[PDB]
Amino acid sequence: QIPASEQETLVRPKPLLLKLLKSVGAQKDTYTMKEVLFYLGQYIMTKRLYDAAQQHIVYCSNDLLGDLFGVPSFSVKEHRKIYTMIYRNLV
Amino acid sequence: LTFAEYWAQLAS
Ligand SMILES: *CCn1nnc2c1-c1cc(N(C)C)ccc1-c1nnn(CC*)c1-c1cc([N+](C)(C)C)ccc1-2
Repeated sequence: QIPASEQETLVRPKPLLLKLLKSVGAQKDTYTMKEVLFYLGQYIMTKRLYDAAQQHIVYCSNDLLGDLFGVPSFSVKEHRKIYTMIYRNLV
Repeated sequence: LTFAEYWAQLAS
């Protein structure tokens, strides 16, 4: 798991990340890490960036998510990885 | 698991 204290740490997303979050319904300017993950998940669900056969695999080479995270792909199982890629898109 | 099921684990 990832510690609860880290989950409810307040963060301010960079403009591109914020645009992504709001595009799926987020309304705020600052979020807890948990909230950020919630809306991020919605974005991935809508665009179906996951692999059909192995749905923990996310392909984002041709998506803005890939520009943000700076990777062609990642695993949903790799929680710490995801947190790190978020931490690099914060003001 | 489905994508939703994997992603939901981030909530706990
Ligand atoms: C497979 C997707 N899923 N599974 N459980 C929950 C969700 C979920 C669904 C959706 N949509 C279908 C748009 C959006 C977001 C979620 C979701 N993402 N993270 N979490 C928890 C970490 C959820 C989720 C939250 C909740 N509540 C709000 C009751 C705690 C219930 C079910 C899911």
